[PDB]
Amino acid sequence: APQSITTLPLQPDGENRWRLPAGEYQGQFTIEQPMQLRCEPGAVIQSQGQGSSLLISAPDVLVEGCTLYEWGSDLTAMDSAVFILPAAERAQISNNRMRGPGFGVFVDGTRDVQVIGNEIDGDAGVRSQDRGNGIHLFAVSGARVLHNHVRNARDGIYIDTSNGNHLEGNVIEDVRYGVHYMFANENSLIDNVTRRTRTGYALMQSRKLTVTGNRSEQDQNYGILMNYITYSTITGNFVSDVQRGGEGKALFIYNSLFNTIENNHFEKSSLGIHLTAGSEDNRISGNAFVGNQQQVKYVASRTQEWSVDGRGNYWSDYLGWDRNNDGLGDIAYEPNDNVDRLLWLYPQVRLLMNSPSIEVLRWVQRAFPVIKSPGVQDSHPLMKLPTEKLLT
Amino acid sequence: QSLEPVAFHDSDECHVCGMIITDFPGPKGQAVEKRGVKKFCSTAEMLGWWLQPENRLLDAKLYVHDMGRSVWEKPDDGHLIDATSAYYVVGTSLKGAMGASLASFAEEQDAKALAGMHGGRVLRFEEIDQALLQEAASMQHGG
Amino acid sequence: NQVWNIARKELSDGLRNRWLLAISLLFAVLAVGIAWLGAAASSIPATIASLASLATFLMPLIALLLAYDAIVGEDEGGTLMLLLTYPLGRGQILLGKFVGHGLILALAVLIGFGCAALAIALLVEGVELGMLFWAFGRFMISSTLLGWVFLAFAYVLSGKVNEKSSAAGLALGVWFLFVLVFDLVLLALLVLSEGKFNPELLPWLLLLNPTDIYRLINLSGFEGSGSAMGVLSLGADLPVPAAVLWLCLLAWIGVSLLLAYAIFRRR
Amino acid sequence: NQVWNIARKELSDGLRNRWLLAISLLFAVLAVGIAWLGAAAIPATIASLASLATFLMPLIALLLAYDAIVGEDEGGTLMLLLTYPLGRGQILLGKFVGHGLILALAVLIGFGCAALAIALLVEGVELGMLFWAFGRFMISSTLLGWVFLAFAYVLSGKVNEKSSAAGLALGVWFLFVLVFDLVLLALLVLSEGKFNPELLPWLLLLNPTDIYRLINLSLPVPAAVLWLCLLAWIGVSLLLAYAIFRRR
Amino acid sequence: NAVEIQGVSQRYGSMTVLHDLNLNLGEGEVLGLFGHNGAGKTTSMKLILGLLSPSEGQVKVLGRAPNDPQVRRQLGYLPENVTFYPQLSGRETLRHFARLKGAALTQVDELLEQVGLAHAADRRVKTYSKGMRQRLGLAQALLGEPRLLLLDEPTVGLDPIATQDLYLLIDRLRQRGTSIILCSHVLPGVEAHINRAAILAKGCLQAVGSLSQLRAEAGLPVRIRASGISERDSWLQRWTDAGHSARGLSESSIEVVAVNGHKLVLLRQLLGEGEPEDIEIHQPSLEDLYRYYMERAGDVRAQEGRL
Amino acid sequence: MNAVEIQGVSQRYGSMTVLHDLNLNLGEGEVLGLFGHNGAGKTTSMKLILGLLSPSEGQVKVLGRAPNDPQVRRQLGYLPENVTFYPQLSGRETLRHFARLKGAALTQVDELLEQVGLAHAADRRVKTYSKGMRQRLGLAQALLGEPRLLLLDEPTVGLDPIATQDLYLLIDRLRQRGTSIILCSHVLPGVEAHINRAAILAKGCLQAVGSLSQLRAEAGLPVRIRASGISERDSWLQRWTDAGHSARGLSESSIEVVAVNGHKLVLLRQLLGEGEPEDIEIHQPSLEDLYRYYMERAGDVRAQEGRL
Ligand SMILES: [Cu+2]
Ligand SMILES: [Mg+2]
Ligand SMILES: [Zn+2]
Repeated sequence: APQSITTLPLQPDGENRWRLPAGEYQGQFTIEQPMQLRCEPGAVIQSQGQGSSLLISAPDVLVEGCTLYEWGSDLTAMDSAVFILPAAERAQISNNRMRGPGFGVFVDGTRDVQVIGNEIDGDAGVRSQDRGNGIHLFAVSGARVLHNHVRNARDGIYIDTSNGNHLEGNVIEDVRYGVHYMFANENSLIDNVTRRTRTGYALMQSRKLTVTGNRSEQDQNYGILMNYITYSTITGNFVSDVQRGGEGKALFIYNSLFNTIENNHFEKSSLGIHLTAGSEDNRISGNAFVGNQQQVKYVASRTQEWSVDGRGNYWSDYLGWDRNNDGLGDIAYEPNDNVDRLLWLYPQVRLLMNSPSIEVLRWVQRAFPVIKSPGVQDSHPLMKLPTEKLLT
Repeated sequence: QSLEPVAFHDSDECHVCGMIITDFPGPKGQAVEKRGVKKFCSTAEMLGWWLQPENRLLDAKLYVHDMGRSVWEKPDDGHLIDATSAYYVVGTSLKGAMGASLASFAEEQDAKALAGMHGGRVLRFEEIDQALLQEAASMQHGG
Repeated sequence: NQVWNIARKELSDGLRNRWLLAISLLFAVLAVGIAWLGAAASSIPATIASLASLATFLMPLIALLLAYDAIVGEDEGGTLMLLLTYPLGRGQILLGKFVGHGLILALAVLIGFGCAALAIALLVEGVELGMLFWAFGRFMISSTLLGWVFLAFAYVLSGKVNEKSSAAGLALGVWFLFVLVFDLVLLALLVLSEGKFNPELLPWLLLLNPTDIYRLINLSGFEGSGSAMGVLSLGADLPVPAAVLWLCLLAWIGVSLLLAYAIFRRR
Repeated sequence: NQVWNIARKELSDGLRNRWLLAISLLFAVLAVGIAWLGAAAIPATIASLASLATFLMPLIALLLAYDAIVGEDEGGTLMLLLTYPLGRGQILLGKFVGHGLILALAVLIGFGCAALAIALLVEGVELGMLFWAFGRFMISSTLLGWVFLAFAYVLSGKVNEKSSAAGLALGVWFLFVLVFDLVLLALLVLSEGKFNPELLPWLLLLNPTDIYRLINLSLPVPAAVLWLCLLAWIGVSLLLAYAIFRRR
Repeated sequence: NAVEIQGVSQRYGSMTVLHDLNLNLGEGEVLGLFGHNGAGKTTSMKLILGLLSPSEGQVKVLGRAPNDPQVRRQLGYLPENVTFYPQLSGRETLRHFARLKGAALTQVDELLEQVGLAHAADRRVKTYSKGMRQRLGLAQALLGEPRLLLLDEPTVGLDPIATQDLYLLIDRLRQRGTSIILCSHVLPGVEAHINRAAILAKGCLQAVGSLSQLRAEAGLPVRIRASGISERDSWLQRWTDAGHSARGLSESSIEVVAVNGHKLVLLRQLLGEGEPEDIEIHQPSLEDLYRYYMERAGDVRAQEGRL
Repeated sequence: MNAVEIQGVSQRYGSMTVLHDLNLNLGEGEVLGLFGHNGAGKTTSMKLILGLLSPSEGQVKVLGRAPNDPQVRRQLGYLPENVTFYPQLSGRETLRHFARLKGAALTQVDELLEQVGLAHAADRRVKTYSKGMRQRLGLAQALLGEPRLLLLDEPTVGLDPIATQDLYLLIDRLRQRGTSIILCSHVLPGVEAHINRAAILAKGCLQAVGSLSQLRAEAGLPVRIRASGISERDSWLQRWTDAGHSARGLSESSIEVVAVNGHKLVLLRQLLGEGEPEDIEIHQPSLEDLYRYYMERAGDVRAQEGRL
């Protein structure tokens, strides 16, 4: 494992700033001194397929413009492309191209690291169980990962026990998980774009975090999966066309107690939102449930008001009117019948689902409200689309 | 066909969170349905799944690990007790996969060993409810 | 009086109709079944709007089953032309049939909402018996009047036709139009215009349907939710008080019975 | 053959029925009005059309033939027709051909205007699947109607008065459309850990409205058994109607 | 003078379906009204019952107006076919009509035994034959001593013992002083019981009077047939000497159509030579008289088998 | 050659024999009348002649064959009583339907519609027909083809008195051709001018069969001779009472004599010998009175003075 001083860097400026010329290199490399190294676009630092290619142990390092290729794959020994030690505080990894079968950017124990503008193409043949993480962050406080381009890794931007950090504007394509969150209290992520992913956003056991403006285009079976998130905030997300592969849920709220879910857009999936029985009484108001074949799945008999401050959500199948010309509808909207939960409670009713007697039972509930189980209604639904900006 | 707790593979995803089960410590529940076995990344994620009303009426046997006869970081498939007759401890500082840490036992005295060793309380299977799972996870991963 | 002597026939002829006694027991076993389901869910403004919806489907049905063949069933049966050669008028053999079939609906709904009240005072403990008797006293003297509306509708379409097989086609048409078509045309007028056709004319179209005035009378004290109402949510925007809503129910009898007498006078 | 000579009567008498032409017109508007509000707003719309034709094609079949046998006995022509060179089989089979081609035309105005409203209001419907999914739909809607036609001959031959024939034809329509599946649904909610789940698909074969929907939703059974079980509902009930008609 | 129709020419739709019938009926006669082409038979029937208003003329039933309540308790009307009320019983149908007509309720038990219906009393009218409903329909017509019956074909669907007993029940009421009108279309058989026929055709009342007058005002041949013997050398000629065609159709059926002006000498021809067995002087019946007056107004004789 | 040879049948339903020992022989051109009252024998015999029932203890030979051959029923008209055809069909289309079933040529449909007088009301629905218009239609299907036996069960109910006499004029035109028909009626005057031989039958059995001249000869029934002014009413009332005959004392100048018609050959000669016979009417005991006698002969006690 050689070092970065064992290469041939021509210094542009004598403030520990270096510039690697065009030409290939070989093997792992190690930064031990605070060097603000740049690279020419022909700086193909190609390792041989083993070890972490650019290990970093020194603070205040501006690695910029490098192009790393073909590092190791031992995920237990953390074969990364850019390994950043706990002593390497405030590292900047700016505008880099990476292609290799392990971790792209593995940091751990670091503070105020900035991972900006990189393009990390992961793999093609490994079974998405040993591809390694795109941007792995392991218990970092202060991180700033912005405007990257992660493609074909395993579970995208993994986040483990990292407290305060932003994920702004990065594109994540063809992975199993888009963004994975594990115990990340007081996190934040803005404007990320996810395409063709087996779960667009994993929100697991992380409290107090802000999920805003993110996009999920044509993901598989789970648009945004939230497990055990409390006091969070889900504002302005655009989840589109979650196809099956699960049957396809644009938002799957599982055991999330308190969180504000406003201004979202759940579009053209099989299930618009899945609300489990344990996750109840949270502020869900102002979303847009358009084009989904079934809007809410809520298997309970507990009533669930879905409109805070008298404003509810826009529903595409809302066959209502508005007499006094405000934005709100006049009649309440129940998204689920009693027969829409007999199909979920007993799957053998799927054979009987086209029967006229079932179609009688849909009309008997609209005529006789004693048999209506208390569902997932919202008084005052919206009449127009509130997310007129999210379609762009 | 409901009589067989199947063994875990490395390529075994959870039913709820969907992630890889054998990358985690703690006991891992699973549910044999006799039409298809579905597995869980933690016992608290199985008990969160069991208390949903689609699965209250569903006739399926629940199997968890025996942490009285296994090491807590890498549990073998092996001895896998019935989850209705177990003794879950709660409120310990142990790091489970998803929910609160619910170490499952079968003999109630080894369950009483870990309860006093971490400040927890033993409780049976029927005492588990969704008011308790969300309360215990807030005491573990909160504040 | 001759009006009572011909009412005593229809009281003793309608009670031998086996099709009446099936669907008037169906009204009794459903008003118990609704009130039993309304007692186990202990709510109250939904069990009033569901009982009033039950009498919307059945009190027009019992009224049209009785009196669709009242005039034309006697005309082609030959016994109408005989009856005019008795010391009678055409006004006495219509008002007498209205009294005779009207006391059946006064007894078919006193059985129905009577046994529905006994499945509340003996099932759900601690209800206000003054409020229970008042609400089901308002249910009895307003679902009878709804029954007398469709009784007087049936005399219009029995005097107009001249064959009893065509009278059953019109009586099925009146039951379909006023019960479960007029609430859907008003719904489709409100859905396709998104409530912007007329914000002030549209509540007055509820008065052109006596089944909708019937729902507006019994749902006075119990507003509650909105999806229990549906297209009865325009009834809050009707500025008429409750006493005029009784008078528009009596006016649906008196215009459609005076029309039934003027049709029968030129039979 | 006099099975056709008595069928030409039932065509000419059935097509002037004002009660039938009101329902067959109402079937054709609602088959367009479901197809208009189901494509612009194709297996997703043929399922809502299957629930419509399960309501009305038993009702069209029972309106034609509830007074086929007992309506001729009250009319006096039944005693006249048996003195002609005609068996009792040829009266029943000839009424079954004559009333059968009426509701074989009532799906050609019903779905002939519904498939026209799909082939001209989707623009990219992939019509090679249309002429096979509606070809399986128009054939199976006649066979559903031919069961209830043969059910109507059973209740016509049994009764002695025209008023109780309509009282039984309403009872057959309530039981086989929306009481048999509601008592299927009711048992499941009341008992879910005792009733066999596997048993219920087999128990769907005791209902010709249910076998009608299962060949429009394409499942432990194959397709070819359901066609031979729907035809067995015709062939048993026509043989049952012939055995009742021979005992007048 | 029970029924006094005078000058009535009922018009409706400017069609004039009745014209100038002057039908005075006595207090004990049994009148018969028979109509073919003309619609007068039913309109005049209505006109007496009071359920029609006489345009251009006056109808005086029982000396008073026809729609007064004081005379409508004294009328009795048997209509054509009355399937009354199929769910009511026999007594309850007749007690219903007894309350309307003001008759005493003790008459119901003595009319369901007078008419043969006490075995079928307290049985539903849907379980009645057509003959039993005509029996019940007559029973409300005799309700509360009617001074004017008006029967519109009372003997249809009825077994022949009750039909003969009905006219004996009719003949009891003629002696009691109640005028009866028999509007019928079964003219052979009713001619033995009526007193005066009234054949009306094309609205105009063609002929009225007794049966002896209608044969006097219409020259019709009497159809004398003489069984014993037909045989041919002198029985063909001894009657044709004065113009009586001795036409026969069988072994002995010589129906000599006479003129009713030589009944002394033809029977002296019959009894003077040749022995007979059973002479049957068949007078021109009400069927033959009806087809004379019908043909005299508008009708043309149909062909050999062409109606 | 005989059309109907009912040879000792005995039709029973359960233990009751609804038709016992009926023995008929309808000729080749005769008009027979099945009259019945208490018994359903009239109705059961009607069914036995057709192919509707089977003789439980006998045999019927309709036209020399079994009654259920198709060659028999192509030459067998049958008008049933109170028939009401398919009311949405037309009058011409109903006969064109029935001509196809009987194998008759379709060129006979417009002849029979013209023959019964239904040309004006042809191509109109059967629902807008009168009662007698349906009897003309029901008669017209019976004349389809070349029938050799007609069973006109009550043909003149609701029919006009011209059309009633015209129907019997078609009957005597038919029976000259050789088609022996059967009248089944209850209006006994009217059939009595055209019935060739009555077949009056009681509850179970067959009471009497034979011509009208044989029924009046067998049943001793008194002649109803009514007169008006032969010589004098009061001078002639005395003579039959001394001779042993009833002379009814009518109002004025009218002599009603109820004689026993066995001796009336020479008794009417003295009636000729004292006055003119210019207005008399000797009435034979009619078919109404003969049928009332046979009811009296077996059971059926007479109702009172005026009862029924
Ligand atoms: Cu995870
Ligand atoms: Mg609003
Ligand atoms: Zn899991």
